[PDB]
Parts: sequence; structure tokens; C-alpha cells
Amino acid sequence: GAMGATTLKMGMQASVGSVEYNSAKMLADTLEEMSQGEIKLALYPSAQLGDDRAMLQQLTLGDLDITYAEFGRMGLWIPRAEAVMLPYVAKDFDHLRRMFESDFGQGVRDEMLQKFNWRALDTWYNGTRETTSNRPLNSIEDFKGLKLRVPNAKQNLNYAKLSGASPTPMSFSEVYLALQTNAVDGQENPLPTIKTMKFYEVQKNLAMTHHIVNDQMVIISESTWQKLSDTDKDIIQKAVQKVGDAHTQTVKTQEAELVSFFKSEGINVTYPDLEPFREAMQPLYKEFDSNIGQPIVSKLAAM
Amino acid sequence: QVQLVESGGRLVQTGGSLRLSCAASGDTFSNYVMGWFRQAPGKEREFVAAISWTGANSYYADSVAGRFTISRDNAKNTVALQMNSLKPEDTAIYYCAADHFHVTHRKYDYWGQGTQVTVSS
Repeated sequence: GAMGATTLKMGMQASVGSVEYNSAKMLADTLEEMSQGEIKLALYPSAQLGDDRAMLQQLTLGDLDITYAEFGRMGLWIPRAEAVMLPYVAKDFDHLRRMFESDFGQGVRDEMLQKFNWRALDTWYNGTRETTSNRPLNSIEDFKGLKLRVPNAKQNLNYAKLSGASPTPMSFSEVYLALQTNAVDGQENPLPTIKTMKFYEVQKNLAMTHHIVNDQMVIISESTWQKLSDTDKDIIQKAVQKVGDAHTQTVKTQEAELVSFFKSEGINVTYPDLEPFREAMQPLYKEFDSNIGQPIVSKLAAM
Repeated sequence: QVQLVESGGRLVQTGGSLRLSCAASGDTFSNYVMGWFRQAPGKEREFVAAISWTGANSYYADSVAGRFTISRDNAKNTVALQMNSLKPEDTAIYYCAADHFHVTHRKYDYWGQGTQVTVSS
């Protein structure tokens, strides 16, 4: 093969052992097989190249080929993209992916490509945040008085505020003790985090609020992409989608196993009606639609 | 509206040192890469240097590296270009610019009006 291989490079914040890393490695292996060795992918994990914004910057300049980035994370640079991580806008992942393919999604992806040389190949489901507490939460009404810990993130703050709770920003490192001692009444995170940090050990209740649905977009530097042959483009396109279907199924399966596990562990799992939460988010939706000067959210919410 | 104003242009010696400055206003400074460009009379607008949002990383044109030094003060909303060992070919209008990312495939979003530097001996 005088033409040699093409060794692409992929950066990620996540570390060996994680689902993101295992999916990246599956992507490396898939590309190498489907190309018969002509496309290889080198992985750089654990933020060895910087954080996600540093890595996107290396994509913009063609110094790095592939990275992950949340759809909503684009709102830092394309303000309307933030609509997709306002709480309760995405109902489930299929809905988030519908937004990615919609006229709105497509307009965000054309701006990503034109302004910053980012070509979004796919969106992969990466889990939904849920709510633990020291008392059961069976409707939005139980949220009143609830000292809910959140990270110091705008949308996490907004979920707790507009649900009626008492937002309590606090460093992740303090959370477990604050729960154990009822300095705080609850917190919110994906289920794997709840398991890994043993928050279920000091929280008797889990509520399936489904308030924040996450993804990871797979993004390739446009400078790389233009350099590639059309067959190589197709192998990459297909492999990313194939690995994303497996990624998405892995996350969904693990969530279902974890809810089952929590129930079997004596965690009390509730399922509040969510239209009351979507309705309680309206003030923020129309504020967002105003500061953007255009009805974005309601269209997205309807998809 | 982010606005950028450049100061410090002079005429100066060949082999001389000159510090240019840029005052940025209008938005969270640290959300923006800051760049210096320059355009000489017969040539096209040309990249010179750029500095990342925190200053952790910087970028330089080949023609200027090792003797120019870009820096920023996120407390003062300033970016600076320390030019050492100037050379007649450095002569141009120098422009401050801002963007969310450093980019080579297009213009930065925002631009000052520029400051004239001339070096001759």
C-alpha cells in the first residue's frame, strides 16, 4: 500500500473504562476493519489535549480530526443551539435527534461547519438526569421547600428554580455528605453517577423527572473531511452511525438495569407526571425565545 | 456590540521594540480568542498572533515568531502585542480582532480600526 493508511486522531475528556471511551475504541476498530487498514484512529483520552473547547479549537484548525461535543454545548458560540438543553425541551432521545435533523438542527450544523470548521456526523444518546431526595417526589408539588443541590450551571439552576424547589449550588465534592446529613434534601444527575457516587446510599427516593437529556455529537474537522476520498467519507459516516446505535442502546440498557437495581435495593422510585414540569418551564422558554428574537423553543418542543 | 480599540502605533527604529495594546469592550472578554492582524500598503491583510481565552495557548505567524509576544489581561479586558527586533517589512496598519475561536479559513467576527506602525533606519 504505497498510499499508506490514514491515521486520524480523536480527542475526548473521558477516560479508559467509560462508555464514551469504549464507544470511541469500537469506532477505531470499526473504521480499521471496514477500510481494510486504510483508516486508523488514534485515541487521546482523559483531556490529554485539553478540555472540550480546547479540542474543538484544534478541530477548527485541522490539528485534531474528531472529538465529542454536546448538541446544547454549541449554545456558547451559536446562541440558539442552547434551546436544546433547556430543561424539558427534549422529551427523550429520539426527540433530541429529531431536533438534530430538523430545519433547526440543520441550520445549527451549517453554522458549525461554516464558522468553525466542525462537521457534525451524528448525535449519540448519552443519558438523562434524574432526581434523588430524602422524601418521595410524586408530583411537581412535592418540589416546594425541597433544598435541591445543583451544579453551578445555568440550566440546572433553572430546573430547580422553576420546578418550585430551593436551588442549592454546591461543589460535587460536598454533595454526598450534604445528603447524608440532610443539609440538602436531594440532587440530580444521571443514574450511573448516582450509582458510582453511592448517592443512593444516602437518598431513599429516586424520581424519574427526565428533566435534562444529554447527547454527544461526533464531530470531524472539515479540513480533514475535504482531504478524504468519497469512499473514505462513507466508511466514516457509516461507522459513526453504526457505533452510535450501539452507544445509544448501551446507555438506555444501563439506565433500565440501574432503575431495576435501585428498586431491588430498596430505593423508592417515583414517576411524576411531566407535563406540569414542561408547563412550569414556560417562563424560561419564552425568555429564551425573546433574547433570541424568534420563536425557537415551542417549535422544538412540538417536534 | 464588542468593540476593539488599538493603541501604540509609532514610527520606530529598525531593531527597536514597540508595545501595542487593545482595549476590548462589550461582552465577556474571556469568551473570545484575541488576534492581531496587519495589512501593509501593497499586500493583503495578514495574520500575526492570537491568544486563547485564558491565555493558555497562543499562535504566531511564521514571519514574526520568536520576536513578537501576544498576551492578555482578563482583569483589564486588554490584549497586547510586544514586538521586539522590528524590521522594515513589519511596517503596516496593525488590527486587533476578536472571535470565539482562532480561525484561518475566514475573517474574525470583530475588528478594531487599527494603528499604524512604521519601522525604518
